[PDB]
Amino acid sequence: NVVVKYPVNSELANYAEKFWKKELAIYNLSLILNKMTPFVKRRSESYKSSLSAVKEIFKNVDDFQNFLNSVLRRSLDEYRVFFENYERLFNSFSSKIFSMRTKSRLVVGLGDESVYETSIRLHRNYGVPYIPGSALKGVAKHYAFSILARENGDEILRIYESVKEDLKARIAKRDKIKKNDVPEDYYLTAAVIQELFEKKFDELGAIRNTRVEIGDTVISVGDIVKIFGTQKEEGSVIFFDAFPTPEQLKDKPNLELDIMNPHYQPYYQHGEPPGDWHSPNPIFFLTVPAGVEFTFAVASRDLDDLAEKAEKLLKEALKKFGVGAKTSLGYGRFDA
Amino acid sequence: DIREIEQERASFAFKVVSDIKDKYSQNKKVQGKYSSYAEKAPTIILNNGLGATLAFFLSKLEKPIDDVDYKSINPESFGNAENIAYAFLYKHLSTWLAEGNGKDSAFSGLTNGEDPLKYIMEKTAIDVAISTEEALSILNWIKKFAKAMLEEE
Amino acid sequence: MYSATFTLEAITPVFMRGANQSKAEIRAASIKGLMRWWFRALSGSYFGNDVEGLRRVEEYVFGSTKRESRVVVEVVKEHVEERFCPLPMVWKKKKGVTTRVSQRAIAPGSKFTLLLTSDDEEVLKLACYSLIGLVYFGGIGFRCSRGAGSLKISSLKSDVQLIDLPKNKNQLGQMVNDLTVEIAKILKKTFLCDHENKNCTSYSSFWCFYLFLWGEKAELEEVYYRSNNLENERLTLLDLFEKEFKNKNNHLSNYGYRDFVFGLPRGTKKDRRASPIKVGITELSEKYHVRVSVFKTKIFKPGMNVKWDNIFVFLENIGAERIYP
Amino acid sequence: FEKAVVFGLYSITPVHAGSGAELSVIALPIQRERHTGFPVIWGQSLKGVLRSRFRQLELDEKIEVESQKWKWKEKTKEVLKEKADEFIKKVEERKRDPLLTEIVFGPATDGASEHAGAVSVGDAKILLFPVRSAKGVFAFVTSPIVIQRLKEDFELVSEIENDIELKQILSRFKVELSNNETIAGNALILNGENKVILEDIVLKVKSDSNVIENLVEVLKTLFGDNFFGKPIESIKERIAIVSDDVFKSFTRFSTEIVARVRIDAEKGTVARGGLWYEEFLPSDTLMYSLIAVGSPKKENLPKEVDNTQKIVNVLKVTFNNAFLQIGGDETVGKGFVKVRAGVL
Amino acid sequence: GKPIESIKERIAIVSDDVFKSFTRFSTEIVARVRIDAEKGTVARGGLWYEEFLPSDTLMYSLIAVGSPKKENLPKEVDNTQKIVNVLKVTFNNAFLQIGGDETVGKGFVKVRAGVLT
Repeated sequence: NVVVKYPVNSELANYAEKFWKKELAIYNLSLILNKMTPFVKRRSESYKSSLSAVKEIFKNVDDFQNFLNSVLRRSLDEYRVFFENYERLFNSFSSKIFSMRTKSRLVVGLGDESVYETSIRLHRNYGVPYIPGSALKGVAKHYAFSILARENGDEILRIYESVKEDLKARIAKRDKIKKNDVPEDYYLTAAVIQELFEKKFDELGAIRNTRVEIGDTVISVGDIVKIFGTQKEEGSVIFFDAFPTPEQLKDKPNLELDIMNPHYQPYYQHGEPPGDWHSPNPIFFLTVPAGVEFTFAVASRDLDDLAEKAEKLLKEALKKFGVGAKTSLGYGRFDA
Repeated sequence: DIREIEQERASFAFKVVSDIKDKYSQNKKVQGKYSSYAEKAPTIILNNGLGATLAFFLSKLEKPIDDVDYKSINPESFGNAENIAYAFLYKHLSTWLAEGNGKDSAFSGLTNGEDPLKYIMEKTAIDVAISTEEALSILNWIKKFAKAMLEEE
Repeated sequence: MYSATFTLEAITPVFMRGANQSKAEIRAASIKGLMRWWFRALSGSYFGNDVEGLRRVEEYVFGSTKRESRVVVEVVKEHVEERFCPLPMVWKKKKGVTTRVSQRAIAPGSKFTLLLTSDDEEVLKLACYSLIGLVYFGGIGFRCSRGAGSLKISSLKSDVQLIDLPKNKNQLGQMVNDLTVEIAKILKKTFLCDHENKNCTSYSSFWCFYLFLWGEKAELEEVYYRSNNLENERLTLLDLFEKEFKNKNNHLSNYGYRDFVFGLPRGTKKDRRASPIKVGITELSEKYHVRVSVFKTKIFKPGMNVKWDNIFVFLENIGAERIYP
Repeated sequence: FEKAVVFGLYSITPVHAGSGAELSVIALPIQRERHTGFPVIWGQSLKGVLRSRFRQLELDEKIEVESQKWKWKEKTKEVLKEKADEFIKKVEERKRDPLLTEIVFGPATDGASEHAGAVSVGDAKILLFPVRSAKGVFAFVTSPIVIQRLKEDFELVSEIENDIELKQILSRFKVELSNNETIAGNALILNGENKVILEDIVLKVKSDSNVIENLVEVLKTLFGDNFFGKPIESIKERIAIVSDDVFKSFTRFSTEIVARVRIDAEKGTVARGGLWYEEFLPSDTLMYSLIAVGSPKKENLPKEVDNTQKIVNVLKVTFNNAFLQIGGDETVGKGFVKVRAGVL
Repeated sequence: GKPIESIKERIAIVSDDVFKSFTRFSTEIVARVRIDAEKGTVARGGLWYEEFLPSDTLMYSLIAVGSPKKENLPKEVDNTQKIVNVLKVTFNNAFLQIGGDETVGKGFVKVRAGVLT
């Protein structure tokens, strides 16, 4: 058997114990996940507070997922009225609203410092997954950077050899010596483009005439820098957060589990040789399953054409680049 | 004469950070891991509470709960660098919350009679909120001193 | 940002499970880790004991905790069909019957693509070569070492040129030396690391790699384990291979198949050592043959060593034909 | 100070009322009263957004005064024909604020010493603090200090409006709760137990129906029958009153702590020290602030804004059921509130 | 506006030096700013900070009133005692605005007069 201990104060310890055994209903997922952490103890003489460890206290993984979704499903009415209010907020500004479904799995906020050694962007009030608008703006900006680098790599390097040499020197100082390694590749092109868009925004006037193709329409560099704003000018497009539509929150689960099984972890960390040893230790992280529908909205402040251009570019970014964690493994991809 | 609690906070943080720097000067990994853990600890306390953070420190230490007396922990008796850093952080936090900067100092400690983990176990929420404020303040001081004088990674 | 599309198709059931053990599905992370292992093994011959250089080039290609991977792998379309198929070398403990155990797995066929993208042509070629070597010389998922999860490529659409598709056993065997030479040349040109340091690989690599062939079939329905009884006359290629493996006469050993010449979980010692022999199934010109891939290494596992001749004498006993080398 | 209007702020999205004058454990704190710690929005910050929003409506000719459009170009021309084009050029070059804004909020920084503004925007105090609960997902939490400060606010508007009838609405509230006690609706109390759980604590429930009903009626009078999108009766059972220090602990701990990073495309990870923490006011929080209106001190005022009453209705008709941005992080969808213009 | 016994429990007597430290440093300091409307950011050089007395601060004055110097005055304001009742009635429980930050809602203070025993 197993022993479960709670590091919370008295009284609330017993109440949380009752909550986890499904004796008493729980309506807020964030609260039960964060402030009522169970410290499940395995045959080892320790209390592991990991998601893998707390999975054990259930019958199986499916019971865990069903319990989490049931806790989420109780708050459906309050979340529905909140979503109605949020949609009303969208209609006030002349914003563009589009909806995309999770083509693959999505996980945002995997890196926040939690006791579980992993986390997930859950709303503080209703405990639902959502994508912060900062993440949307960042992924849109980085996809614009990547498209610019791929389309006009060497050209801007010729135009801006001074700052690219400065960046190469900076990399050389940080990375051992590497005095003149400086591979003039897409990585360095993206780096110098970001440096232009972050600290040398004034120099972008020369390249403002250039246009990059996104989707079907073309977008100027000056249009992009006006969209995302600089250190001296505020952005002209508002990036709202993304929330799942509450209609599907009752039929299909909005949350599910995923597995991390790092074999050869000592090889990666302590430098041990690879091979058929170093018994892997698996831990789990929560993530919204594929097919979950989300609602996105972007509102301009000067020109609505800027809003529609930002909407198209963000749609392309979510289609190709993706948002959230594991964007290099196909996670966080959307489709129409 | 009176002494402000901020002075005791700074003195304790400097003492512990200088102690870890001097004892493990050769161990770059220990210093880097301790700095990262000190910078990441306040967020964990805010998200999951002080008691959960204190227990999670002991979870990595492999020591069991309900036998948690900080005076009975030898933080150097752990082979792994991560275990060393976690033991140092837990010992510093518990020492601050139990004794402060000493009896003669201005801050004699909040709990003052037992381990702060037990304090959180069997005391009211106002006291644990006071302890959480104290822990956040001392953690900020320790994080500042570690980011200043301890080697990062 | 070059691209490479691979339209895979499993000739044998695939046991690839996510967090939920019962539910099985294609996982990009699992296959990416498998490609990492296959790149380490295939390029291990070019590195030998040069662990640090191999780690450096691996962190370059597949990223690390200080740099994002420049290769992005995503599964796009999955025409899967969940079904029930039995484990290769695991039988139930039923009283008297003791039949096989059939967990949920992806059905044979189920053509699903797998998309490769990278900003560098050389790194894309390296990733493609590692993935094609993994597909040809082994399977993916649970119990892959005992004939499960093997696939073959149904279509290919890539920009960077790759090795040609083998048409028979000779081409398949030559493909080993081919891929080794191409990866060696690419690594020497780009990374310019150590040039084939003379030392046997301490891990499973291509420094000492041998390819074996055994049996042939024409109908896929009579390939995987079908009969649940040894005495049955409808034993398939996998079933016949398992029956030959069970016969202690073929392999010369004190404990026979139960010794430590195979995967560690056999006997008192649990450990985590896998079977050096990687049993697989390959289809050549619409003819299916059992692939027996064996990786020879200097040390079996820290603490003990085993005699490798038991595997080779077993292969010679049941008439396994060594195509490579 | 003739008439006073109460403005209710309800945060649809987290609001970062920036302080920028201190450093804490979780960086980028919010502006709070020093001696109490309760999150407040100082009048200067709240006035700025109101003035800025007012400018756009006038410059785009969207302000409806007396159910009529306000053509500021002609209104300034009719009022100030002596320098109609001279003043227009000042506001064309953004050196001066338009005609209506200077009357209501005050003259632009260029013309500082011409006169004084007709509006005294008070500070926005915390009224309802959303706190997570086991049942009744989040409970609107209030403290005896808050309602006591609310009572003084009602005394101030009563003195300004010379209406004693509004000075006794909440005068029947006097509660002395211990730390472990609370006054909460049925939706928060656990079934079969006289206890409530508010995100970190188990509080015994103290039974007194009128206290919540009195407060519920006050908001109903203040902001009508629509509580920013839901009926008040639907939230009357979710309101909880906690002790003074319990409320202080909630506001100092339950505020949103958001981790943000900057990703450099050279490496693909977080840059060197490119991560920082930002503290936000939780969503679905209620903050109120009185908007005192005095006599407009500008010379030769139009007949439509001559008196305070004509100013008050224009303010109400233009800043009710509207959405504003408070604090920073405007472009990442933060700091958006729904404002309600209420009169006692 | 509140019972005095409700606030007696929160009254602390500290030494003179300790009280001096509270008066010097615990006063509110607010970093006001102005923003350029066109650029949307803080205007160049437009940043200034102020110091405020904290709310719920109790201060007492002392008004000394003599006989009205100006003659030809009505009987209801004859002596100082007549004058005192005018001030007491019109100022007891009244809200003023001392100092000037009125447009940003700063300076309001409750006033309660009253003669001694």
